[PDB]
Amino acid sequence: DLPADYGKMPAGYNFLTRGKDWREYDKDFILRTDAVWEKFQLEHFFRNYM
Amino acid sequence: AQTAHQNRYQGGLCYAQCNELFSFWNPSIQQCWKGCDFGVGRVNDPEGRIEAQQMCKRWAAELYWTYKGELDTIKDLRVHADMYPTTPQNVYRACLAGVRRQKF
Amino acid sequence: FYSLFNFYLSRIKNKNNYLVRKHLYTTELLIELILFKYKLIILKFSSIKYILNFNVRKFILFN
Amino acid sequence: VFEFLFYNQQHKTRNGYFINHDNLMLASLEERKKLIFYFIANQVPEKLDPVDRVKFNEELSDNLSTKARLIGSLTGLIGLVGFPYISTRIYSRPVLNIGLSLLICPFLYYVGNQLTYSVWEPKFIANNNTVCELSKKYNFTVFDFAQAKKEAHLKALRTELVSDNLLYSPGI
Amino acid sequence: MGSVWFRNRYWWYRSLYDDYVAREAKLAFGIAAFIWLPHYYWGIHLNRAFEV
Amino acid sequence: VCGIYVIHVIYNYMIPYYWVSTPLKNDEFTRLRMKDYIASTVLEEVYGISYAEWGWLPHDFAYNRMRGLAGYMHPDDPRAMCTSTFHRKHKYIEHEVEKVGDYHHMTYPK
Amino acid sequence: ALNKRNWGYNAHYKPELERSMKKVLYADPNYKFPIEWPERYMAETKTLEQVMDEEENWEYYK
Amino acid sequence: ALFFMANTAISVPSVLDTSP
Amino acid sequence: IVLTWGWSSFQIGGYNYERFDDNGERRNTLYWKLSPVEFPQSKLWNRPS
Amino acid sequence: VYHLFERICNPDNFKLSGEAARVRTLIAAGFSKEEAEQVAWLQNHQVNGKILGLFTGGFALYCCNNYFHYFERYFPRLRYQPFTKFLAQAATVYFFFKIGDYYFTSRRYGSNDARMNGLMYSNTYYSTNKEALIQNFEPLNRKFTEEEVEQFLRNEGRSQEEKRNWIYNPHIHGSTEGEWKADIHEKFDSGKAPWEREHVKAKILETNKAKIDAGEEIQLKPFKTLNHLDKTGLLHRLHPFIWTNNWTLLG
Amino acid sequence: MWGNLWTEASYQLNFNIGFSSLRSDVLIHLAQWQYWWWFWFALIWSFYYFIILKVARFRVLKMRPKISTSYRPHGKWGDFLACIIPLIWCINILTNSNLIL
Amino acid sequence: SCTTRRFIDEKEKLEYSRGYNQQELEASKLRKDFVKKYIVDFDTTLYKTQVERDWAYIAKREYRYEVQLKSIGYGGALANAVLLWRIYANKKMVFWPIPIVGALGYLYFQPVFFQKSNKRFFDMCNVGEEYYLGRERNKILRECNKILNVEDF
Amino acid sequence: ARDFEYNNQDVNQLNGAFISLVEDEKIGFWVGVGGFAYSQFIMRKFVKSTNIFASVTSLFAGAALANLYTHQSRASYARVAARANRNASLALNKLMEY
Amino acid sequence: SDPFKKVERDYHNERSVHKHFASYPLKFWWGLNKFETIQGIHSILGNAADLVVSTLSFIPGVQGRNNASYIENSIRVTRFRGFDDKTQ
Ligand SMILES: CCCCCCCCCCCCCCCCCC(=O)OC[C@H](COP(=O)([O-])OCC(O)COP(=O)([O-])OC[C@@H](COC(=O)CCCCCCCCCCCCCCCCC)OC(=O)CCCCCCCCCCCCCCCCC)OC(=O)CCCCCCCCCCCCCCCCC
Ligand SMILES: CCCCCCCCCCCCCCCCCC(=O)OC[C@H](COP(=O)([O-])OCC(O)COP(=O)([O-])OC[C@@H](COC(=O)CCCCCCCCCCCCCCCCC)OC(=O)CCCCCCCCCCCCCCCCC)OC(=O)CCCCCCCCCCCCCCCCC
Ligand SMILES: CCCCCCCCCCCCCCCCCC(=O)OC[C@H](COP(=O)([O-])OCC[N+](C)(C)C)OC(=O)CCCCCCCCCCCCCCCCC
Ligand SMILES: CCCCCCCCCCCCCCCCCC(=O)OC[C@H](COP(=O)([O-])OCC[N+](C)(C)C)OC(=O)CCCCCCCCCCCCCCCCC
Ligand SMILES: CCCCCCCCCCCCCCCCCC(=O)OC[C@H](COP(=O)([O-])OCC[N+](C)(C)C)OC(=O)CCCCCCCCCCCCCCCCC
Ligand SMILES: CCCCCCCCCCCCCCCCCC(=O)OC[C@H](COP(=O)([O-])OCC[N+](C)(C)C)OC(=O)CCCCCCCCCCCCCCCCC
Ligand SMILES: COC1=C(OC)C(=O)C(C/C=C(\C)CC/C=C(\C)CC/C=C(\C)CC/C=C(/C)CC/C=C(/C)CC/C=C(\C)CC/C=C(\C)CCC=C(C)C)=C(C)C1=O
Ligand SMILES: CCCCCCCCCCCCCCCCCC(=O)OC[C@H](COP(=O)(O)OCCN)OC(=O)CCCCCCCCCCCCCCCCC
Ligand SMILES: CCCCCCCCCCCCCCCCCC(=O)OC[C@H](COP(=O)(O)OCCN)OC(=O)CCCCCCCCCCCCCCCCC
Ligand SMILES: CCCCCCCCCCCCCCCC(=O)OC[C@H](COP(=O)(O)O)OC(=O)CCCCCCCCCCCCCCC
Repeated sequence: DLPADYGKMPAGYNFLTRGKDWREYDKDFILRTDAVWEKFQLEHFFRNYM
Repeated sequence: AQTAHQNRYQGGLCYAQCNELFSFWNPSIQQCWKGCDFGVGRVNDPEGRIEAQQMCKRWAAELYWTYKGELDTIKDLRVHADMYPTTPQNVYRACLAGVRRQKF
Repeated sequence: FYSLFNFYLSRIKNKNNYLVRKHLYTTELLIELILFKYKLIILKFSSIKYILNFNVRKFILFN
Repeated sequence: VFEFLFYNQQHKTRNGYFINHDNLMLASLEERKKLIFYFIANQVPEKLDPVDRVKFNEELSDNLSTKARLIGSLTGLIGLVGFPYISTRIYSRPVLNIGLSLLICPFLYYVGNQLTYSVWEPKFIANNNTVCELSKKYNFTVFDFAQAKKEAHLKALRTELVSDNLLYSPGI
Repeated sequence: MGSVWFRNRYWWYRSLYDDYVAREAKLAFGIAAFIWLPHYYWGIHLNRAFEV
Repeated sequence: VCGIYVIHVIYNYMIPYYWVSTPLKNDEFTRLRMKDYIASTVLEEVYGISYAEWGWLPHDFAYNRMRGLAGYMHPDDPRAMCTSTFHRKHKYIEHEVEKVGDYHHMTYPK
Repeated sequence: ALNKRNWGYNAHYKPELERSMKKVLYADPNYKFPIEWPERYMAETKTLEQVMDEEENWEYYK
Repeated sequence: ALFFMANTAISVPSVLDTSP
Repeated sequence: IVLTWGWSSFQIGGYNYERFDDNGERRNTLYWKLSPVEFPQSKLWNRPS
Repeated sequence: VYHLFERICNPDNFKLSGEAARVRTLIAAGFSKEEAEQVAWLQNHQVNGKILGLFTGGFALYCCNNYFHYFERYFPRLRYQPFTKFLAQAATVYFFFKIGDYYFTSRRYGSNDARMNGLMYSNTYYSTNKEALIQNFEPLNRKFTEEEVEQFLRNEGRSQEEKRNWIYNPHIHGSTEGEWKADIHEKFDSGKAPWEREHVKAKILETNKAKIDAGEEIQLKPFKTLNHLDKTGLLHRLHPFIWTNNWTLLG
Repeated sequence: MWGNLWTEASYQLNFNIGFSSLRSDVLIHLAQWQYWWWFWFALIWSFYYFIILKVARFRVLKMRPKISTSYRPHGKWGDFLACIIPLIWCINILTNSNLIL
Repeated sequence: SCTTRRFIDEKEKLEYSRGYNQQELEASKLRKDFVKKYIVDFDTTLYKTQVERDWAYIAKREYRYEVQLKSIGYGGALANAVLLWRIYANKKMVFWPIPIVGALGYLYFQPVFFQKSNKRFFDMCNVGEEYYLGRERNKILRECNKILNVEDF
Repeated sequence: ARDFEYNNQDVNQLNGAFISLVEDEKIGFWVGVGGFAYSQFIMRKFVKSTNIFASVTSLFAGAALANLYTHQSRASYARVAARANRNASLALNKLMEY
Repeated sequence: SDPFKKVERDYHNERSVHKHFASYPLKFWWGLNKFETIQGIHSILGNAADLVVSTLSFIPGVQGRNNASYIENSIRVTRFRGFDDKTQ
């Protein structure tokens, strides 16, 4: 059951993730087999375009 | 151009009522047609009718620059034949008129 | 495979000897084929109504 | 001259495809459960777990399906007896003999398979320990039977629709 | 495909021009049935290039 | 055909030009817009969008659809009133819009 | 009913992640957006100081 | 016109975004 | 002179041009999805322009 | 003899059978009246091409059988082998049959234009209905749970014409008034199907864990053929033919 | 050259025959229209080939002159029938032109 | 992309002339079986999502041009050569070789062209793991990567 | 566990029709056997025809005789079962509709 | 063999072609069940086979049909009930 205050910002909350474990978010996104190639193409295009 | 039908005859009685409401050269008929499209499937519901009216406010806001409170402070919401869509209030009033004319 | 083997056997038997009594089943099949050919000729050269009347009369005579 | 020639008809008198509510109404509780399970296993195996599917398929092949196939093959061989049917030392009439075999043998196969099913399917359904145990385990209901019947008819329709095109079908 | 639809074919020729070029017109169909294929197929490739 | 076309041009473009020639005290804009409507909304340069697929390919049609909506966004435009709607899918094949009217913005077709 | 369409009105975020808190907040009947959709595209009239004061005094519904 | 282009390549689909 | 050369010369040329010259494509580009398309030959040089 | 006389002289024999036979057969099979109508229409459309092709082939043979004799000029095989002529006639009949089947069953993709939809210039309606059915058809691979069966039994007597007045009796319903009202609203008034409840889904998953381990997906919602078949084409947003309709679809 | 982004739109060579650039949507439509304009001439071109061939082979006095006994023409609607082809040309021009406009 | 298409075609030609080893042949067989089952011998329109239906057809259409049409041309060319031989031998027109030899040529040339361009057809089906076709595509890719002890996109 | 219960009236009507049909089929098997035997006897003694043709004719005569005997119960049970199936299908669809 | 693979559910396998062209000429005979005479012939043959099995049931391992059981009678009587060739 919800804590009756779900979505409430905790007092003094700071938008930091210095010591967060990112391994829990792996199943929330899907990357294609050519992610590495896309990464280089994205860098190449941005450098030569912007 | 921005309505839901390729010609005004495809539109039902609401388009015909829009033509009757305004003069033949008055381009507020198109805004009335937009009100008809917004009111399709909503006029026969108490919450739907309010939703269609809110759709008119957004439609007027996106067409013309407007401030917060102008549409709420409109004095008369009635429309005459020679009312043209030169201001958000006229567009909003025309859009509301089409929603009222819409039957289904 | 079966068709090839049986065709070869039939050809060999026919070319070797032919004055041998054959099986009743095969003889009846050949009789039926010949009668079917004759009946096809009759139907081609006769009317369906006439065929029906003749068959009805023959059946009545048989009864 | 009509559908009975160019439409699928081999699934309408086998594998319990003819089981409907009329049998279930007169059937007792245990017999109703057995009939529903048999129909579901034959027509919509997806409702069964893989182990149950394999076991039921093996039992069906052993008892009814493969047995009927074997009997139909035997009847087809009986038809093939005497081949070539008409021939002589001059001509062999290969095309005529092939046509006669094509017309006669599959008819005998179908007759034998239908006879095997009509004879053994009721006995298999009534007096099969595996079918009884699995029916008791699953305990299907009338709602399940109706859903299975609709799904089986939809499956037959889908098979016919997919088989509609078999020579040329680019897709667009 | 032209004069055949008319039951007064002499009128068909007289009423159009009073000239007779039917022989060449009806012979041209055979050549015209295949002279366009290379153009049509290349156009399909060209249309796809525009679509891409 | 030319004579009929010329007569239509005269009816729309020549005679109405003389109706108003001086400033008008009452409803000047309404009276000026009355005579302008018949000339600016002729079907010669309005009709065609209903059959836009004759020249616009599916992907071209989608790009032109958003171009047209932006171009004819001004509410005070009798020509846009008489123009066929841009809120429709290519009759052959649509690649961007799945349902007509299911947008994320009342003006942008996407 | 068949011809009913939203026409790009109130096209707010539609969360897809199962554990996103938006998927529950928007499902809550008593959820108030920061600004109404029609007003989200209209020019602001209040002065900067007034806007800051209103936001400071703003209280979450829960 | 009606079929002046004589062909339409409806097969060519909208390019699918492949960004990570 | 009249029919077969004029109705096939351009298409032959365009097909060969694509075969050996990549329809005149300028290489050294990135992400063909975003790059513009170099169209094959479309202006009939055999037909008087 | 009385029953034989009945069979011979039944007025139903003289009466011409209609197309309701398919609908009745489908209803007996289990399809609803509307689902039965849609499936019957689909089958009729599928078989009409074959029937028309057979009729056309028969008519063509009955008319131009003399062409087979005429072609003996170039193919004396027909003249000197009647079996060849019979094979040629059968081939012609099959060719007409295939032409009809292609016309009425082949995809024959066409535009979704109200100006020509339904004219048979393209097999759009049949193609779209077949594609939707095949794509979205997935047999229910579950066993209806006890809660689902109980809800189906309790649904007896419900009618959308007038909502039932639910009255809370603590001695037979238990729980509290508010909780019972919320549960009843979820079960009946809300229109939510039994399989959409979280506990029902959890029980389904627990029961079918073996299939989940084997890698088979469990379909919570049973297939609804009425939600994918529409002979009118409105479900798939196919614009009705202009001249036979007085309304327009947005698309 | 705005950076590595080559913004040049025209790369026509010394003996260019086509449009200078094909990036513009207007020129693409014109290029596609012109290509298909030439396509719809198969029957006409073949017809003129045969009449040219016939006249050059048999209509000379040497081969097969014909006694033209016709006094006056009698055409009444050949002009209307012939004008279908230019009519289609006008329709194609109007349709393509208007869509661009 | 015409430059890419030419490069891919030339790469396949060089590889075919080079030959294949045990590992490459095994990987090719897996790709060829996957493509035939999911693309060539399946109605692409029966998939769920529009994206996979469109891209699956693009792969199917590409296969038809690069294998079926090419094989028919090569098969016909062989049949025509035999037809010319028989015509000269018999000093008349013979029609039997056209069907029979054309079918034999198509059966001979289809496997070689399929082997030549098996990788291209397999790669074009990488719609994404979110779809059934892409998921099966990824599964075969992992198996091929394991067999070849390399990584491919 | 509770389960859908069919209409008692339909169940009783089906029971009667089923009993009648079972009895009629049991009698009709022997009726057809006797008809086949009689037709074979007549063909072999009075009709000059092929043995295979005579056997086929006798089998068809026996089948026709059995069908004539058993048609009434077959048709009655068929119609009763069809009506029961339609009623049950409609009731179940109404219950499960969502 | 591996019947597990065949049993396993697959989207492509389920939606693929199961009946090919060659099967139609070899299986069109099953449509003869529409005819009452054919149904009667099949019923007679099945009853004769059942009688033979019952007579030979004296040997161990063979069991004939028992009229007491409802299922056997129901199946044997409703095999051809409601047959319709026009509905798939
Ligand atoms: C200068 C140098 C440089 C040049 C530069 C390039 C050029 C620039 C030029 C620019 C200027 C352009 C000017 C253009 C205008 C020019 C006009 C001019 O000078 O000419 C005047 C010239 C004057 O007329 P004409 O051409 O002399 O008139 C004669 C007709 O044209 C002739 O036609 P006809 O019909 O009278 O005669 C033929 C007739 C001959 O036949 C008969 O008459 C016989 C009766 C018919 C029946 C026959 C069959 C019977 C069979 C019996 C059974 C057999 C045994 C069984 C075997 C089978 C079964 C076993 O054939 C038929 O009618 C039957 C044909 C049937 C085929 C169609 C059926 C299709 C479906 C079949 C399917 C089969 C496959 C199934 C597959 C299924 C699955 C895929 O043309 C005009 O009239 C002006 C036309 C202007 C344009 C409008 C066009 C439409 C109007 C009609 C005319 C169309 C044709 C002619 C067009 C002109 C070009 C060819
Ligand atoms: C040696 C050989 C070796 C060979 C080796 C190689 C072997 C190779 C392998 C071969 C394997 C082959 C295996 C398969 C072979 C067997 C297949 C099979 O089952 O076939 C037998 C198949 C068995 O049928 P069934 O399933 O037992 O019949 C159902 C029972 O009738 C059940 O029906 P129901 O009783 O519930 O209702 C009908 C009622 C009778 O109630 C009626 O009145 C029915 C009326 C229906 C509508 C009539 C409309 C007529 C107007 C024109 C059409 C209008 C459009 C609508 C048409 C709707 C369809 C009828 O019938 C009765 O109760 C009659 C008493 C029964 C005992 C008498 C039996 C007589 C024959 C059965 C047909 C009788 C039809 C009579 C029609 C009316 C005459 C007054 O028999 C037939 O096909 C029927 C008999 C044959 C008719 C031949 C017609 C030839 C053309 C005549 C043209 C000229 C006249 C046209 C006008 C009509 C006359 C006025
Ligand atoms: C005897 C047969 C009689 C047939 C009946 C029709 C012919 C009647 C006699 C000739 C006059 C025809 C006038 C038609 C148009 C009238 C209205 C009008 O101009 O506005 C609509 C349209 C103008 O539309 P618009 O753009 O002004 O649209 C107005 C509406 N808003 C503002 C919302 C856009 O007219 C035209 O477009 C005229 C173009 C010029 C050419 C017209 C040719 C018409 C077709 C040929 C007819 C030939 C008849 C020959 C008869 C004798 C020989 C047989
Ligand atoms: C009554 C008179 C009516 C006159 C009508 C007006 C006619 C106008 C057109 C006249 C054309 C004359 C023929 C031109 C042939 C050009 C061939 C050519 O270069 O290929 C073009 C085309 C161009 O191919 P391409 O691949 O080079 O493409 C052009 C270049 N790129 C690639 C950059 C686009 O090639 C072909 O057609 C290839 C096959 C040619 C086969 C035939 C060769 C014939 C050679 C000349 C004739 C034989 C020599 C002796 C002649 C003696 C005469 C007495
Ligand atoms: C070896 C010595 C030979 C001596 C020579 C004479 C031999 C005579 C042999 C007679 C054999 C009779 C066998 C009957 C078998 C019945 C089978 C059966 O179930 O049938 C039920 C059917 C009736 O079916 P039903 O559907 O009405 O009812 C079924 C029965 N219940 C309801 C109880 C379940 O009876 C028939 O129709 C049988 C006859 C069929 C047609 C052939 C008739 C031939 C004789 C015609 C004589 C006409 C005389 C003139 C009449 C003038 C009238 C104005
Ligand atoms: C009352 C006014 C008419 C009704 C409203 C329509 C008017 C606007 C459109 C008319 C022109 C359409 C042209 C389309 C492009 C094709 C051009 C073309 O092929 O021209 C070269 C052709 C001849 O050139 P060709 O010889 O190259 O032809 C092509 C040859 N093959 C296919 C071998 C490559 O000229 C014509 O005769 C074309 C006539 C138009 C096309 C008709 C096809 C049959 C369809 C039914 C027509 C019924 C009449 C009404 C029109 C149909 C819609 C209602
Ligand atoms: C489908 O097919 C078709 C087409 O597609 C290919 C078409 O495009 C077309 C459209 C085509 C047309 C409308 C026609 C286009 C034009 C055509 C065919 C003709 C073009 C001809 C040329 C380009 C040739 C160039 C012309 C010339 C005159 C060259 C002459 C050459 C030479 C070597 C002569 C040089 C001599 C001199 C300069 C003079 C020297 C001598 C003297 C001064 C005098 C000497 C005197 C003494 C005494 C010594 C058609 C019809 C078609 O059917
Ligand atoms: C009035 C009485 C007749 C009424 C019905 C008339 C039907 C006309 C159509 C052809 C009928 C052929 C004989 C009966 C076949 C019955 C089974 C059948 O039709 O199966 C279907 C199949 C063709 O179906 P198709 O549309 O291609 O596939 C779609 C599948 N979804 O079928 C076939 O492919 C079979 C036919 C293939 C083509 C054969 C051409 C030559 C003729 C061969 C006849 C058989 C040999 C006979 C030899 C001995 C007798 C002479
Ligand atoms: C099944 C496997 C076993 C082997 C069989 C294979 C069957 C293959 C598929 C069907 C083949 C059909 C052709 C059969 C042989 C040729 C029949 C024939 O002669 O047909 C032409 C005939 C014209 O008659 P004609 O003698 O020329 O009369 C001249 C009048 N001036 O006209 C006719 O008589 C009409 C022929 C119609 C053919 C069938 C057309 C399809 C629809 C049939 C509907 C039912 C017709 C019932 C007719 C009953 C007649 C008693
Ligand atoms: C030296 C000693 C050698 C002894 C050899 C003995 C061989 C015995 C087996 C023979 C072949 C049996 C095949 C069984 C196929 C089968 O049932 O395969 C299984 C399938 C199952 O399909 P169904 O589920 O519809 O029954 O059967 C069919 O599809 C039936 C098709 C028709 C079969 C007719 C058989 C007739 C007799 C043989 C001739 C066939 C002609 C075919 C067309 C030209």
